[PDB]
Amino acid sequence: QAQRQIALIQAEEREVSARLAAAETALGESDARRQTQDAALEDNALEIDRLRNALLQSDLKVSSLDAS
Amino acid sequence: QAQRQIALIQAEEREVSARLAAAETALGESDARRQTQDAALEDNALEIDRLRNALLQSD
Amino acid sequence: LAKSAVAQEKALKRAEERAQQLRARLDAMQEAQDQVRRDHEAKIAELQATIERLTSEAALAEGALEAARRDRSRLQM
Amino acid sequence: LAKSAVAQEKALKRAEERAQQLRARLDAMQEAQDQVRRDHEAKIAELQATIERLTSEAALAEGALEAARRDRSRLQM
Amino acid sequence: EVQLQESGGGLVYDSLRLSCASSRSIDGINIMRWYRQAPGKQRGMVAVVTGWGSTNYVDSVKGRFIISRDSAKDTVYLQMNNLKPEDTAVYSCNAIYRGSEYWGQGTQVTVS
Amino acid sequence: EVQLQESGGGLVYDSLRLSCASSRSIDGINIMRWYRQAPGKQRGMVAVVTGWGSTNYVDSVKGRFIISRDSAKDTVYLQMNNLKPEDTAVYSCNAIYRGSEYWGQGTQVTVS
Repeated sequence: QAQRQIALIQAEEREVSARLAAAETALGESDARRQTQDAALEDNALEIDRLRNALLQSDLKVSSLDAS
Repeated sequence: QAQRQIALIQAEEREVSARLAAAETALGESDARRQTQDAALEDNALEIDRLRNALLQSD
Repeated sequence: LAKSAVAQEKALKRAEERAQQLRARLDAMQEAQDQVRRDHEAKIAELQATIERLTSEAALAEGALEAARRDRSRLQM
Repeated sequence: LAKSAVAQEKALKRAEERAQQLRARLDAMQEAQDQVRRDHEAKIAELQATIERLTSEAALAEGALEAARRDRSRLQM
Repeated sequence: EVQLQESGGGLVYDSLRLSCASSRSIDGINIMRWYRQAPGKQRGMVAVVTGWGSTNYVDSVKGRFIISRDSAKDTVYLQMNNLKPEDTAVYSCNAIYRGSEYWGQGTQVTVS
Repeated sequence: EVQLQESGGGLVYDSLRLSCASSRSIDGINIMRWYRQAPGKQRGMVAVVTGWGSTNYVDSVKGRFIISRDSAKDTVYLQMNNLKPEDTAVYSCNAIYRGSEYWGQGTQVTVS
């Protein structure tokens, strides 16, 4: 028995470099991609606002001119 | 020496179970939210793509 | 802030299932004491009697049966 | 509604420690059984052994009180 | 109260067997033992079995008796062979429950 | 193995004690007992106690010799009171651990 607990230890160490690492390696995947989309959301918001407000900034000529 | 190898086996498995437990819950939901945040942000990503045309038609 | 408000709403609902899901195993395996060990305490008492009587039975069987027997076999005298 | 996430942030946080705290008691109760499960292995043997060579003295002691008791009938009668 | 039940009487000039069954409190058995009685004389142990089934006897039957148990059916057995006409006595199986002893009817074994 | 370095007896006519000390195993005490013997004869017990406070005596040492436990020191107390003339003998305490029995010296008590 004591040696079949010894046999487990190697296989137990095999399981951590296995699924254990697969989970760790996937952790770097999400946070890396999370920062890409997170930072973009600020930039994508930055790109939206300049032309969403310019929409209001430029359209305003549609009504004021028509008085003429 | 049987107690020696045993002493680690409950010690190691508990540390093992912890990282099986933590990583599984760490990855999962953050994965679920990331795909939604992708869906959340990419659907109104065309919102600018729709309005940039709407800006240029009248300007 | 619709998707953010809704997200926390479905977020809590799973951890409150773990609240039962982790007090489910606790309720069961805690009952593994209240009967398994408590009766296991009784068998010690049950086995305990026999060490009270083998001494009592041998109390007469060792002394009295030898206070007179070896006295009776004093034919050497 | 604007703050309603703030309240729902804490249930997303409080339920987390109820997960954290509770599993600790699950950690303890396991060795509260296993170590005892090594104690109730030695006690039976250490108690049953002190009986398994008590019948071997309840009998062999009577061997002198039966192999030599056959001699009294030769003269008593 | 608890009950016992004996069996196994017989004669030859050689084949013989004994049994002592019980109908209640089955297997609730710590140390229980076997006896023989010389006619008009006293009473003493002959063979024993216990919780772990350890083997030990009275000196008169070393190499003579083999005793074995069934936990379920509650009927312990003994091996009687190569008899000598001087072993004859009156037998009555024994058992102690909760610290109290309990005798049965009692029988005899004779060879002559 | 225990070292039951027993002592306490005497050689007089008024009030005596048989105290069998310990060396290890503070109340690792399963069945443990005492023996006496008269010269020209073999051994015999006097009083036996068991770790469950149950105490029983042989007929003779009743009313005069008293056995009691003290787990706080692991020293069985076997008081010698009302020393009658017959009480002359040679004594020795006993114990049983791991199955393998252990013994000691004991002393000579002679009161007439």
